[PDB]
Amino acid sequence: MTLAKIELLKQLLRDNEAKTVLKQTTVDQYNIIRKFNTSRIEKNPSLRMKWAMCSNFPLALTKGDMANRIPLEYKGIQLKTNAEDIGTKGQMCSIAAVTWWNTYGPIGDTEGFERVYESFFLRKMRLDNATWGRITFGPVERVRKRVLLNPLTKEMPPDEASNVIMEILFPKEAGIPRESTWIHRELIKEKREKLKGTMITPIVLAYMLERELVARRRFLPVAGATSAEFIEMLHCLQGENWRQIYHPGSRSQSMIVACRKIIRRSIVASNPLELAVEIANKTVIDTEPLKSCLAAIDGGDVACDIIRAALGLKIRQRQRFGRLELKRISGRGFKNDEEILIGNGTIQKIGIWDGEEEFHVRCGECRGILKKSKMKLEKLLINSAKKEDMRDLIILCMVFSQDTRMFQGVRGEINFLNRAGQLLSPMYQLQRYFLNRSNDLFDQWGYEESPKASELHGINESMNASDYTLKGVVVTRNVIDDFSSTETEKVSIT
Amino acid sequence: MDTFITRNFQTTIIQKAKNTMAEFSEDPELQPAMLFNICVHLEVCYVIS
Amino acid sequence: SGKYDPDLGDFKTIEELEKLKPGEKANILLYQGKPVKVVKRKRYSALSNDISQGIKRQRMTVESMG
Amino acid sequence: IFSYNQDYSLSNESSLDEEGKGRVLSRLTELQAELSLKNLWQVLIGEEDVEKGIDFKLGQTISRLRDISVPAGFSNFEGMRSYIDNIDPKGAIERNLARMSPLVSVTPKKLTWEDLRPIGPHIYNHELPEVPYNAFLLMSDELGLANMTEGKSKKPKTLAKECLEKYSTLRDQTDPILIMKSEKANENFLWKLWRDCVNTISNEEMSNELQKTNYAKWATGDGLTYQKIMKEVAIDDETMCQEEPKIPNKCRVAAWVQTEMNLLSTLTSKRALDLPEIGPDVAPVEHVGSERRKYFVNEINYCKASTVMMKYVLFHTSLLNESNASMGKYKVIPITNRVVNEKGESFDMLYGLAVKGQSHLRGDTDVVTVVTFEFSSTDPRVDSGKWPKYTVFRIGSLFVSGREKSVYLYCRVNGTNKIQMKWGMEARRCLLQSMQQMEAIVEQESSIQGYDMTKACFKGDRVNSPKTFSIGTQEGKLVKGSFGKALRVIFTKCLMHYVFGNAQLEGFSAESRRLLLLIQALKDRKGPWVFDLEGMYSGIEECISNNPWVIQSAYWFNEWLGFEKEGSKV
Amino acid sequence: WRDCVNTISNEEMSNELQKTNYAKWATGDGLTYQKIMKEVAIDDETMCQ
Amino acid sequence: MNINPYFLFIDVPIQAAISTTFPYTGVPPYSTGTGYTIDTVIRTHEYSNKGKQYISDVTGCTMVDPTNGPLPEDNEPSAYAQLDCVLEALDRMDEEHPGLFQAASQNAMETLMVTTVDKLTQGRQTFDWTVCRNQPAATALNTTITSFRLNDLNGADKGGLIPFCQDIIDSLDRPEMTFFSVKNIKKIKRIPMKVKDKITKVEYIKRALSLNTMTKDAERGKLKRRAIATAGIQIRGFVLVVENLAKNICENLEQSGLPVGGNEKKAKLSNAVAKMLSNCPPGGISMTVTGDNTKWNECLNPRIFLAMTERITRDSPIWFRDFCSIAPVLFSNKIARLGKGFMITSKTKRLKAQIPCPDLFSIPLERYNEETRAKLKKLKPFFNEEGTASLSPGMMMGMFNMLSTVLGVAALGIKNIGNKEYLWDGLQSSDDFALFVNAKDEETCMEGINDFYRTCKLLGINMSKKKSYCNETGMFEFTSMFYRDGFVSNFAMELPSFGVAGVNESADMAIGMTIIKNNMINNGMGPATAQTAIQLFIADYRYTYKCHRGDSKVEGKRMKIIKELWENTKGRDGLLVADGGPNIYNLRNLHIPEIVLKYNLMDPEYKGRLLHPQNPFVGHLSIEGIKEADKKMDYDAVSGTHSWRTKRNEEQCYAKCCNLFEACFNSASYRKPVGQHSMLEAMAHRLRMDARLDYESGRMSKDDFEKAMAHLGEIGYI
Amino acid sequence: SYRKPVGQHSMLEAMAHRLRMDARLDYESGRMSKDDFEKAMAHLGEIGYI
Repeated sequence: MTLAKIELLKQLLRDNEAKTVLKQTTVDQYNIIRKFNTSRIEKNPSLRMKWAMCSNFPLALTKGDMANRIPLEYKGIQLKTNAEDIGTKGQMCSIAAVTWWNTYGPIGDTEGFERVYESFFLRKMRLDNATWGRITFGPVERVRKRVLLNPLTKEMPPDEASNVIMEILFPKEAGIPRESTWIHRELIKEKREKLKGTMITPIVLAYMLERELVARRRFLPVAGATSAEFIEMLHCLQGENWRQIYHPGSRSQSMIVACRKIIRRSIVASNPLELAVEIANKTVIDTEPLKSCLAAIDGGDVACDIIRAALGLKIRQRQRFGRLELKRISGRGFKNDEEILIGNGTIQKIGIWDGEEEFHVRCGECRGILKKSKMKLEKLLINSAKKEDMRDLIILCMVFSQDTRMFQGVRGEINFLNRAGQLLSPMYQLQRYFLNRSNDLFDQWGYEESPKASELHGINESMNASDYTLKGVVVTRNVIDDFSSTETEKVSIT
Repeated sequence: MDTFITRNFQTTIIQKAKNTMAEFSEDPELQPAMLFNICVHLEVCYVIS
Repeated sequence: SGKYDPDLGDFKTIEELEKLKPGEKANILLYQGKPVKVVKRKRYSALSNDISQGIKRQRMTVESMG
Repeated sequence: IFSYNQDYSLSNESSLDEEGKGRVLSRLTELQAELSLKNLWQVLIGEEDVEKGIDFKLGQTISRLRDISVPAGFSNFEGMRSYIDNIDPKGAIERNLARMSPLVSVTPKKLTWEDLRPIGPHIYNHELPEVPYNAFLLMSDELGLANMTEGKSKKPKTLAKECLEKYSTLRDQTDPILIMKSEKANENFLWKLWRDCVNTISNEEMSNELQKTNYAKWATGDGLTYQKIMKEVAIDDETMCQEEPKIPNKCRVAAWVQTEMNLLSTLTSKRALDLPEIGPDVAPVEHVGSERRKYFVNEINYCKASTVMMKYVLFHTSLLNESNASMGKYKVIPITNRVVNEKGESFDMLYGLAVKGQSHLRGDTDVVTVVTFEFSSTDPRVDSGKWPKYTVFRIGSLFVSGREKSVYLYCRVNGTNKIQMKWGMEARRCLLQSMQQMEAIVEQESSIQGYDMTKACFKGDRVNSPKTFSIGTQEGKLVKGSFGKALRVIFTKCLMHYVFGNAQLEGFSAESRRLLLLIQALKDRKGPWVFDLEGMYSGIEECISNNPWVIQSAYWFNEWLGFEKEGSKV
Repeated sequence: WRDCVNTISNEEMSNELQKTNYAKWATGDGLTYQKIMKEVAIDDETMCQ
Repeated sequence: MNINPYFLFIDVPIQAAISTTFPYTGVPPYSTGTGYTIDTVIRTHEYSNKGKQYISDVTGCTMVDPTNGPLPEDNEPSAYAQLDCVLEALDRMDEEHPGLFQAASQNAMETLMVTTVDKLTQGRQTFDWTVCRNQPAATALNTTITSFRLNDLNGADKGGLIPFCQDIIDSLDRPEMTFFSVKNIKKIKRIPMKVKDKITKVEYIKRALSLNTMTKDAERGKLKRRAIATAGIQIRGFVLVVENLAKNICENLEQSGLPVGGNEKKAKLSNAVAKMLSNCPPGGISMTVTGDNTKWNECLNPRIFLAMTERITRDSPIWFRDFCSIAPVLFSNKIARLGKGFMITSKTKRLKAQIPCPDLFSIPLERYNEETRAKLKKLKPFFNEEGTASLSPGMMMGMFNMLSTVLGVAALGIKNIGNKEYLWDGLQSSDDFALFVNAKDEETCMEGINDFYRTCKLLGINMSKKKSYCNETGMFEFTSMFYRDGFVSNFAMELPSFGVAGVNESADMAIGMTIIKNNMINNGMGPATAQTAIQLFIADYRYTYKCHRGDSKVEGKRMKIIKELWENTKGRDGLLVADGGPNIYNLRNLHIPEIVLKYNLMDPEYKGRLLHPQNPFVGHLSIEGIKEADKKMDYDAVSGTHSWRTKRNEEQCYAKCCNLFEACFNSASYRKPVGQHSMLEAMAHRLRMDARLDYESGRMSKDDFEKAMAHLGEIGYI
Repeated sequence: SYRKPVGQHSMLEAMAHRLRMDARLDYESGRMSKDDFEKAMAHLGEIGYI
């Protein structure tokens, strides 16, 4: 075939156009050359397929020695023809030959399918061993979330995925391995050993590996579990007015702890960034540096986001204040320094936001919309998710809003530090004070009549779904979906 | 280009290059190629040493 | 290290590449073609470690001068 | 000094070992390769050109075009650029509004029930002609030449041959009795063409192509076409004018549409709609789905609309197959269907024949002519306004059980295209449209009380009465209807939305949805306001011209709006 | 078991599990049949002892 | 008793049964488009006839400028947009967002400096001036690249889109323009050849500015036909860059419905309505205006878009500002081609003839129909001698979707006029806007609605007073999605998607099942509906590929072989629905390809035969579509005999060069190759190495080696 | 946890006493100004337990 390759090359070069294009376009430009196809795409695939299936020989067979296994006409039925072709330069055939091949003909090897299509058989295994339960026909509350459609063996960014695929199934053309093969050496060797002994076309394996590695994420309405295993069956599990019980047939906590430890270690020293990145890229979790699960999940705890910023990775640009994730909707707040007396009687000089603003606010499982003016909280809409999460959301939004009532509600003292022993800004000191003593600003905040309406219903200081709610707070019996346009905008690291 | 710089270079080298550019009053954003060149220079120097 | 350097004649495969002792020079093809000359490594490298140590030395120098 | 092309210059060769130079060169080559993959390599400019920046300057013609393409009041794009970069508007919108005439406004008027009036009053007027039957095939008049068969599936030609063989009197009928020749078609042409059809079907040879090939050419009117000339002669000649557009006729409410709507939505002992099996259901959810599916098919399968839909789908599938296989030869196509009775006997039904013309067409919008001959038991003289497009005979009579009834042949020339031809085989989706909504309905009920109600809504149980909708009316008295009957009504509505579908139907539905949503808002006391009501009404009523389904939809809309008006008192 | 040991090794006085997920899904506590009104069962034909 | 389907709405809300109202099961309307194009030109110039009328001295075509024109004094559509008001809206948007304009412009510039010319190959059919027709984007780009080579124009070989746009702008100044045209020479046979043709500067400018027209036949829910315009390759780069910039800007804007699609849009809709309900004052009313804009592109002047581009890039490099301002300039001086012309016939002689557009006025107008008579009597002033209409004002549908959406969002975001006691905010997306106005009573709500309508009229936006209405918040419709009391019914319109995908058996099946499961997830398709959809799809799939159950007595060519296979193999539960096997798919396993699903149930001989490592029915070049099914939809299939492809329905140069390169470097077909050297030398080196390795392994004979090396030396690489 | 004057006290009386003490503490610590103090006692005077 290499001789056929050289003969075809010589014949192609005999024309001057081939000589001038080949000697002109560099290897990089080849992509452009490939994309100059006719693009005479069929206007209606259904009609085309219908017509073709009725034709004598619609199948376009590639020239080869396979045809000799089957006669051009078997049992008085025409199968294949020896007429030349112009579109593909091969032969023509009919589905009759395909059915005969499925009936008789050469018998192939069954080994390759045990491991090559591992993801599909794992899907089948998770389906078969799953345990079903009852069906709840009552209404189901669903939230729109960014979910991973399918489980991944090891989530990696697209470029690393492509490089790994090439390093696996393309032994040649592997110049200068980057700082990605050492991270995924175990995956490289495992997939290499598994796929060895096959004869499938390499492109099929490459696409299957891309599916098995590159992540696929989408906005979906979900209620309950969110792991890819449950998302696979979301079409059956969920339902607008029906729900089903399903149980399909870790590293996260460890990475959270490691990132927190790195942050605490680096902060106490001077120039924390270099020390933190040194420890982060010098760390490992049982087979791999920390850039193997940090790069896997989207965002995460604030410590992980800070470490990813210190390292090279993309982090969602949501504003983290304590535990609150804030997304601005409108308005511009002018941060101006001001001297304000605290409820304890002391006077603090801190930055206050002049002007009106609104933020989508998230905390754990609680979502809401907050609208605040300078030195005052104006409105807050929430959904009933969890008592702990709701209390955290209320208190944190209270502290963030810098409402004068929150300042006047202080009763103890603010001189706290961190595990590293540092004095924080008054905002975070107040955050810690109020979270430690939740029943401090709640009592003196003041109460507001219940939100008289079809669905809007109040919540009391104890987080129970009780009327006579807090001033401003409102709980709507609907679904609040927020945090759109996750641009991952450019963010600097000090 | 800045995305490539962030991906292929450590944050430390990027910080050093940005500091060097600031010393010369040159904006890293307006001359991303120069920032990449400075980052490569720092990286090769560290690799040599 | 280096360019084509035809002194070695034709190129050699990975299997024949391994036969060369450490420190030799070989003529290989990089990516889709791009003939080059390579040298077998005698160690395993870690660019992150090198950069971190360089930064540590730099800041040690800065502190000592300060 | 190191270069990206794997070469270097060293003042002293002993300063760096082999490993150091190799590693630096490897890093440089990796950077170069990554840049090339990201296409930044060419854009990248070294330590001598990085002080220049990108160069992209506008030529002369483009600069002039930019200069003359500036808003009014400017004389050069530099002027506009400076104006935009410097001038600051601080209330220009209010300044413009403060002077704009007060004769422009949305004209906000609150909408009440009285404002809503019947749409398309011209249908009521009796001076206009009754709407004709323009659908492709007969729906409530099809006469099924039914032959019991063991179950073997055979070619349509052989099936039609056998069906005619059973009925020798109709097969060998050769002296027609013209009941009515509509306006233009020729009785001789149609009768001779039908006789050739019967002879071809009953011929011993398996070929199903017309043996004349010349009489049909004039029977179908293929030769009655203009001959195209070149533009020059048309310019020179004075009598070569432009045909005036042919607008659709403005008709009135017919009566056959209502009767067909009623009849196609009734159970019949005959069932044709069959569906392929699916895998075993192991999850509870799919068990519930299977129960619902069974309860639905037990209802839809026996309605005549399902049989009509299957007949349409089969006819269009066969038409597409014949057109693709045969391009430039006239063909004979039986209008075949398969019907299983409750006892499991798989009757094959022949509903007529059709001559297909020459379908040699490269494009899809190109028209192909087909003439349909249809068996029927309805004498058109009972209502001649329904059949102004049909030339019919009286080809005999038959006994179904001892009650003799006549048998006529409705002959009509028509034309289709590959688009409608494909949509014929996609008309099955009506079934889906019938289930989805009902599914939702049932699900809503399930939301109320916990258990599953699909047996309760359909047949009822000891705790809940069977679900009943409002389906019809009589003497001004609205009547309820079972869940199955409502499902049948929805399925027939979808089938009619298909069969009588064209531009008018789309323009009517997509524009009367405005009034539907306005009525829905009014029923919820949202106090909807409107800007130009007469505009919406005119938009809607400029679509009720000649489509029978559009006229009947307008009539039913007016009646239902009257009902809502009378019931709004509470 | 991991959740149980985590709860045992924590500091709160209570011995109450807080990760109810695996506890609920492990003992088959969600697979219990749902009781319906007797009338439906009488009407239903697939409900047999 | 007389049945009445409408009575269903007596016992059910309209939104719940909204799916049945739409006739999305019948034949969609289908079509000369010259009449519609002339009517569109007539309407576009009529709306702006009061502007400043001048004559372009670069092309000689009449131009009408409505910008800064007289303020409309009537409800009729107005394209007279005041520039100062547009800049005020842009400034308010900039103030309301932190440096969004700068970030968006910088990101657009960065992604532009990385974009390649070949990106222009995507999209739909494009106008080709070398033939003055509509050709596939790839072919049009290739032909223009080839033509440019003759007139000393280059940059396509240079790669990036910057040089291609630069030499495109240069081409407008060349005193001549040479290219290759198709010559259908008579020899009787009509043989097409390439003829080196030349055109002058004015002709080339007109060709580049011309906009080809076609009839929008695919429309489903509109009686009257609209004309869609396709532009040339010389505008594609600039339009693409401006559209990307506008997308970057509008993505952050919470008021923009685009480019997010699917459940994201529903989330945005519900979130916005909930926000407005929360923001209402005590006892005040938040009214929702369901709006459906009309003449959304026949009133938008490209000059306003030029101003918007300049203001958006307030702080950016001068070169980028000039580059991104070219598209508004090209659109502000565009020309419209005119269909294929009217047809005149005489019935006394059975004669007919289509009159090409250039000869529109070669005939006495007294021979056209009265309607076309008036159309031509009104189109005469702007008619070009070549047969094109000078259409400066307004835009054709589909070009600046993102930029027009950004202008609409700018109008929405003003949020107040005169500090009146109300506020407004809404959702806008490409000719569909839903507005919300909060006040203390209905009267103030409509005061605000009228103020917003007036403000829209100051930008060329003219909301349709006939297709729009107003009601209380909590019930409205946006882009055919209905919201009522928190219930957002995805209007069931994905019904025309259950037909076979027409790519091959296994792929069609996978696509169909994935479509069913996605519909279940998104549109609320009930389990019974999904089961029936599976049934109907399997029926159609079996019928279309002539493969029913082997047991069934149906006759067919492949059916006989299926019958044979039915008993020639014992395991009968492992056959595929393409091999007459029993259907096994249900709701629980729509996400699993059937080949893996039935792998256990197959027989060793059957799986060996079907899953052979080599199949003459499977080819490498057939793998292109294994990822995305043409919208690019991802589907999961399995390699096998049923993975075949249908027969086909400087071309060969590029095609065979790329094919040979792929066959040499098998890795090229998957990932972009990298290298700064000629393709020829890479292939030569690879082939030399491969020949040596083949010989050393004994796979090639010595004479074979010598022949190969002789050929390589002849090539000049050894 | 427990500030209820239990022992058959009318819940309204207990509320009146609790609010009186809360207002006293708020004023003493400075949470409320004299205007709010007097307003609260006015309302508490209107209650009947003050």
